[PDB]
Amino acid sequence: QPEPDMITIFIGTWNMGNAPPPKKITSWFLSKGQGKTRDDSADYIPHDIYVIGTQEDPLSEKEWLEILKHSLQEITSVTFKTVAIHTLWNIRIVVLAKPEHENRISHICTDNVKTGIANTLGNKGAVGVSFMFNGTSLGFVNSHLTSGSEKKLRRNQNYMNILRFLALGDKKLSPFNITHRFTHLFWFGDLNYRVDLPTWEAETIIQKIKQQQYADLLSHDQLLTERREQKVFLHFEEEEITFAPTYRFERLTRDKYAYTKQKATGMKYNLPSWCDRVLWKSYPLVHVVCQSYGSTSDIMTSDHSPVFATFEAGVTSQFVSKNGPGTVDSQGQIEFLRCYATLKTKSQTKFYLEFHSSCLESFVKSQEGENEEGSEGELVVKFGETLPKLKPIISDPEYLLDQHILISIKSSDSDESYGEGCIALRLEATETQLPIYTPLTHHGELTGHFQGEIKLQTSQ
Ligand SMILES: O=C(Cc1ccc(Cl)cc1)Nc1ncccn1
Repeated sequence: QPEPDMITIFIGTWNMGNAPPPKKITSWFLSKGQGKTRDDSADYIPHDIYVIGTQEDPLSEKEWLEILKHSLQEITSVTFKTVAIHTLWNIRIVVLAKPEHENRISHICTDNVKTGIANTLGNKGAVGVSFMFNGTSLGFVNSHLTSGSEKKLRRNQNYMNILRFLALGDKKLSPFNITHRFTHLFWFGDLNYRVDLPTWEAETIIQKIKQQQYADLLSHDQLLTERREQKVFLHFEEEEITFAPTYRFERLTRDKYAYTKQKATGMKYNLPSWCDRVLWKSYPLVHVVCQSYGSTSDIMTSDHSPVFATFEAGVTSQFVSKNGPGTVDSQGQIEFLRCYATLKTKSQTKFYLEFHSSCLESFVKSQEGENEEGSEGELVVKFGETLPKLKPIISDPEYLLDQHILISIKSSDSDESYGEGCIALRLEATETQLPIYTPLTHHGELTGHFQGEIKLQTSQ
């Protein structure tokens, strides 16, 4: 039975509004309703992995697991295995996988982050799950960010705290946050970004939604505008939104948006908004294709509609050779020519590089680079031809060309990372000098970039 080179992943996000679900929720797992929906011809085909994020979830873990498993069994006639479940307050993540994947899944991690301080600590934050699927690392984050149209900057802060402090994936990757630890990272939830239009336009917005004319609403969506201005979710992707705003509905119908200020809303307006979202970030040149992104029409117990997204994702096998793992394969090497880092820092410490990859026995520290003054004020750290030669555990190009090198540039004075990035070994040629490039981030903010040339030697 051969190992897969692709899997499908279902991502769900639903703010349940503290109400139990209706008896049937299969439309969610089938990607049926509005938006980019799944073909009917696929309905009996199980996804490999289902990741369910809920917010304002009133159910016990046991109660929700029974509903989810019984739902999937009705659709697929498959009894899914529970990979992980983690709950912070009323924010929950469940990962389910086909039984054939049980002995492909390992290194399961869960964590949570509580956002805010005092007043604003006690119900918002994030839960997450990571694991290895054969040779591929997968991370999943369900966040419930700060509410309210006027609090976009609080949401951006919540985002930075979650990606700094959520402790998932390989702890040996110590310079790297969750935005660099995984081959594929999915981040979803009630992100709570709103359509930033005047209150007086509520009925006009509703009109536009009834016409299925979303363009003038999406151009004011705070998440799209904050992402375009590089304020949040830098280097994440989102599929085009082609479904109606998923908040705020009158319960037990979808015919009415309930936007007016009420004591129950703290006298705040809730103009129709795309609160409920799915984004992802995959390592460079790894296959990832969104095959659905939409909302259900028939699940009406909450003031939010459920959102679904599905993906084709590239995966690799757990490779063994005569040599690695447990030794190097002298027929493999990775060389770096004409390399330099450009950093936004006002500091003047010496800097060195760390190279981290599961194709290495352990991470590799470089010598210090040579600082020059850049012509526009920036710091340029020159490595030239001085970077060490990396010795992969396996030389077979079927393995090595699928790998990635994580780079941290660190202060010699403090050993703190000033920037993190990632280089793909999926090159156009071997034994050939080729340009490489990554942006550098720290705490998920842009801090610089790393560029130079690579020369990769494989067994072929
Ligand atoms: O339970 C797991 C991890 C796992 C892996 C795959 C899946 Cl589909 C579900 C769970 N390991 C384990 N095994 C025996 C005793 C204790 N822990």
